Amino acid sequence: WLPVWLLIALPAAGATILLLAGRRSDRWGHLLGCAMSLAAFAVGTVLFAGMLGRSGEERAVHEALFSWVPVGGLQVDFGLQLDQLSVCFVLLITGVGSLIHIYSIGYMAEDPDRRRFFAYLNLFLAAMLLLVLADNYLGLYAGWEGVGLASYLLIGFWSHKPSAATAAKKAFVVNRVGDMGLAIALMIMFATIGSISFAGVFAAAPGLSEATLSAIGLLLLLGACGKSAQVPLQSWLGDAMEGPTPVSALIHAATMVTAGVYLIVRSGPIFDLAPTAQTGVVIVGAVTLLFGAIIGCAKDDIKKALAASTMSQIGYMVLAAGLGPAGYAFAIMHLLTHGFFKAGLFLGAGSVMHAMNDEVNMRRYGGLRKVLPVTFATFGLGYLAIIGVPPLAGFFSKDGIIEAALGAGGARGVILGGAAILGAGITAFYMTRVMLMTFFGEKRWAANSHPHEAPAVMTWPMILLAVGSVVSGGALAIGGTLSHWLEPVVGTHEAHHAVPVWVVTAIVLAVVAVGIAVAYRMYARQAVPEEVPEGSALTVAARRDLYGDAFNEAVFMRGGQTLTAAMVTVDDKAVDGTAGGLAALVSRTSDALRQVQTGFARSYALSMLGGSALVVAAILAVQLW
Amino acid sequence: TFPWLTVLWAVPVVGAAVVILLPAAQQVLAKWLALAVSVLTLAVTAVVAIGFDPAAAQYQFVESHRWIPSFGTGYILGVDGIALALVVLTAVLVPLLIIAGWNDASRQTGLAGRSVQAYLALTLAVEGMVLMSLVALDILLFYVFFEAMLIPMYFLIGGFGGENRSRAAVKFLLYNLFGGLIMLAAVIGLYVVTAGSDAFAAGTFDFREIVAAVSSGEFAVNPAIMNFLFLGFMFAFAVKAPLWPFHRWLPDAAVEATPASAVLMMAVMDKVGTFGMLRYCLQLFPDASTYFRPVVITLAAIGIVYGAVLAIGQTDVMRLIAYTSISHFGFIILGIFVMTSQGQSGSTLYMINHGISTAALFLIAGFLVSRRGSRLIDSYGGVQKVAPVLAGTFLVAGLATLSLPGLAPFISEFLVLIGTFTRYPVVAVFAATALVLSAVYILWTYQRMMTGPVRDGIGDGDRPVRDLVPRELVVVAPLLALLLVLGIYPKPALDVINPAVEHTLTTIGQTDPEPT
Ligand SMILES: CCCCCCCCCCC(=O)OC[C@H](COP(=O)(O)O[C@H]1[C@H](O[C@H]2O[C@H](CO)[C@@H](O)[C@H](O)[C@@H]2O)[C@H](O)[C@@H](O)[C@H](O)[C@@H]1O[C@@H]1O[C@H](COC(=O)CCCCCCCCCC)[C@@H](O)[C@H](O)[C@@H]1O)OC(=O)CCCCCCC
Repeated sequence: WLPVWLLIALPAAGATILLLAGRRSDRWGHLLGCAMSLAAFAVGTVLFAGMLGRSGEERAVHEALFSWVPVGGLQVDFGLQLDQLSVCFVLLITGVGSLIHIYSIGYMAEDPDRRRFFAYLNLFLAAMLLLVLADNYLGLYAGWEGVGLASYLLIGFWSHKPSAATAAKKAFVVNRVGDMGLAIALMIMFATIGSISFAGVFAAAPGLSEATLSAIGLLLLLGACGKSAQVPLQSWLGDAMEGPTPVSALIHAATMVTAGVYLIVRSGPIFDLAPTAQTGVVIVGAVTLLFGAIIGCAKDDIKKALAASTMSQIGYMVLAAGLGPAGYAFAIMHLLTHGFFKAGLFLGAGSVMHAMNDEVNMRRYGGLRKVLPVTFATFGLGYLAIIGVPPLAGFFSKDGIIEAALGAGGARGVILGGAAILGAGITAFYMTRVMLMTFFGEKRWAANSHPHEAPAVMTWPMILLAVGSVVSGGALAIGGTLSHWLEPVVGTHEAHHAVPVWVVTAIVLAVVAVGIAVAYRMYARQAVPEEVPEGSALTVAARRDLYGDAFNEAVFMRGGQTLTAAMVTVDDKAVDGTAGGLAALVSRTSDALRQVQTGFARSYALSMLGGSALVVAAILAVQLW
Repeated sequence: TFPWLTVLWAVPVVGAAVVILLPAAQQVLAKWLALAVSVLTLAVTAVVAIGFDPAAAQYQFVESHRWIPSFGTGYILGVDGIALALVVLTAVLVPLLIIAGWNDASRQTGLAGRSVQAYLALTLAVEGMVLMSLVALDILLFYVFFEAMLIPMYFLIGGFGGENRSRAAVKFLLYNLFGGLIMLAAVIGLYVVTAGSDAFAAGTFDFREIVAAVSSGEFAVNPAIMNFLFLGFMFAFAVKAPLWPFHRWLPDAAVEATPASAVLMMAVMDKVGTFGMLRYCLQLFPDASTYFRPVVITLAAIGIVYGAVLAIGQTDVMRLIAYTSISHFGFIILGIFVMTSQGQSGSTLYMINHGISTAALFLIAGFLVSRRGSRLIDSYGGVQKVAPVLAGTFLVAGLATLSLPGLAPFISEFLVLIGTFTRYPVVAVFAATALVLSAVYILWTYQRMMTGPVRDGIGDGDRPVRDLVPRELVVVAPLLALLLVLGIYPKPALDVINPAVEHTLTTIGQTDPEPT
């Protein structure tokens, strides 16, 4: 029988080979990486089928491989917990990563080192699988830092470009801040509960106190901000787009960003008992949703706009998760639908960039609808899913999240619902702007660009991603199949129904329509300008990512450099200064004493006659003085 | 029973003597003989470890003989889990350093042509003295070799090494020797106190006897005298293991010495300091160590953060690595002095992992520096394009020093941090900031050196940066393999470390705090 850990072994081993075989595997390495990803997908599907063939607690698969860190009371044993929640992430990650690998075959076909790129992709998939499968928070941390490393490597690909290297470094550092927060969380968990595994943690979760649980939840939320790119750690997404488009697709659709939401939901027991932590998570989700929606409207680059949209969607998912069990299942469903349609959108954007001679500016593109019919269709399907057309997948998930936010009740519920509605409207506006500037209007192409249809290898993944963006949302929402599936592990909940569901759906549709009409008037009725138009202070602020980078450069880069200079000065002048002063004192005293060696025999005789000092000392020894 | 530890520590010294006695014309044969001696020492260490039973008595392979009864010191060897870990580290590393420094002594002239023989003999002598210090179960014997090991390393830095080698060697030897002399004051005080106590027949240096006497309570001593003795021991070990602010000697010696010698210093030699804290400071003076725990914990945390910041601020690659190592010793001492099973086991495993990781990173940086002619970080750029393997191995080593979970150091750092939090949460958080600072000073250096457009003269010119030669791969691959193995499956190390740590904590009346 196939053990669960194969899911991790198949990709990682592939990566290992692709990393060690080197040039010998450069000709066929991508094939091996794709095969490893596909095998992981097959194993995940088989495990999901086995879980379906089981009922109740038998659905989840818990498997402890070996004792890992048996130090005193820690006794952490490496183990995987493929539960109803874990299997959904496993399937999403494996399928989307396999599709992205297939797409990368063609996307990286003309670029050397494709074998190394696929090695990094396989390592990324293995890290994500370990993150979602680990039955304890220490294995979760292992997968977490592995995902961080893989994101650094992939974003850092094309190392000859300084921007790519800087983006990789920034991504890893921001991820590592959240990792440090999660490390504080684990230390608190061990100190208070004495255990790190999910089972023991959640068994002891009811104890401790509101303050301790809130601290744990807040640190986990910081970690998620690190991964999920929530404020204030949301600044690294924009620069990460310097990497290959498949990297952006994989990061935003699954694994990297999905990790924060997975951490929040898997930690559901803690947040349920920590209302203050849930409030913090909700605030972060709403704020980052609004910030990403605002930033996206200004980005003139397809990659940057897609990154802002991903940030906004992750914010919506985070708000749903922080809403407690009422939104946890809806959060997971929206995460899956986002994986699908965001991956489709990123693949379409990569196809456009490849056709546009790697052009990334949305202003240069235009009227591509006829130029790339397959890419246009895939991008439009993902666009409909993201906007949330009733047939599209995103419609059901976003509607459920908004309904939960509104049903949170009171001032908090009203604020969350208003934030969600504004986010939906801004998302519609930004996505419509991007789509119109890309596929509609005059060509605006430059440098004699000659767009061509993407090959079948990059195309089939696009069609499958569009099919997912069309179907998965309904397939999961209609009848509450996903909600019932997550019920046994995720906290069950009833419906408050603060407002009629049809009312919320109509409001969402009206907001989306208003945004679409505004975007059409701005960029469809009015020809798309070829240059960045001026605008209100808000427009430039969004163009600068709401100064999010500048703040980081203003506070931490500058403050960090100040602290570094201060410490270097302390080392060179204070710490080393004490030893230098000691040496100077010794040398000065040595010179002074050497001056006593006058060289005159009579001076030496005087020093000897100083033996009067010895005489007086001996005499006074009895004088008691 | 065969005197396994005696052979273990004697073989390096005898091999050094033979190597230095070889004629000048046998330089290559001298290198091979030194490597063979190192491999024989590694085999001896392997058999000792295999025969070592972690479930058995605390000390094993014990050899005991009368050496200087007049001083109350005996030739007593014996290896515990803590000692065995460092012994294995030293034994495995020394051959790798030898094959790394294969040609480091080639350009040195004079010395009757014994430059290669002298370098190899000094390295082997350092290995032997470090090993005997690790296995010694007598305070005076351990002090003798803890201080003696400085001289071979002092020669190894001053001889060979960079232009400023002389000043660096002087600063090294004088810092460490001032500390060792303070240890001598403390050791003589310990002898005097033991002589004045009825617990022993006379002034004694048998570590086991003194530890048992203090633990049982028979050897009660005035807490002020114990505090002073502990202060002397801790000061000596703090200069040896670069505890902040006593670190200032380490950067110059590490940068000026050859990469193999610098690694031997920081990776292997300096560990004897931290190990010294773990075996003696805590067990000879449990009361004084407990009393001073706040101060030493604060110093270790400040060392972590301060060394990380300085490494961020450095412009020389090798000096950056040296400050990284200073911060890592900060972690080691923090884990040692928190007096927690998790903390101490993590600190020992960290000694191991840091030895390996610093060896790998420093040796790779040394290879790169040799390829070019400058240690300046800004002097490089886009090195990944020209030497993919060199850049990849450097990245892996940095990730190890960065404490990724997939690599060994994280397991230790985590374990240390965990242990620190259960007793000093604020100190734990302050140290945890080093997780971010390490990402900074590793990845920024990687960005500055290996990424971006290929800097002039790196891929072309008279001194292009060619990829690693097979010998450098022989050096690097084992270190990366150990990092990966101890990251994925650290248990084999912990199984040895955990018992010894428990015996240590049991000895000092300390226990892991019960969870809330
Ligand atoms: C709790 C602790 C939190 C502390 C986290 C802070 C981490 C360190 C911040 C600085 C950094 O993280 O590192 C930047 C430099 C090297 O700067 P770089 O040279 O690498 O790149 C520059 C670029 O210069 C060129 O760089 C190459 C060519 O040289 C090209 O590719 C580029 O296009 C460009 O032309 C460009 O011109 C310069 O204006 C920029 O400074 C470029 O960096 C820039 O940093 C900025 C900051 O980033 C961060 O994550 C900080 C935020 C992370 C945490 C903040 C919020 C967390 C709150 C939690 C609640 C970003 O806006 C981008 O990250 C951008 O990239 O390190 C240093 O001095 C370190 C000195 C001391 C640091 C010690 C800190 C204690």
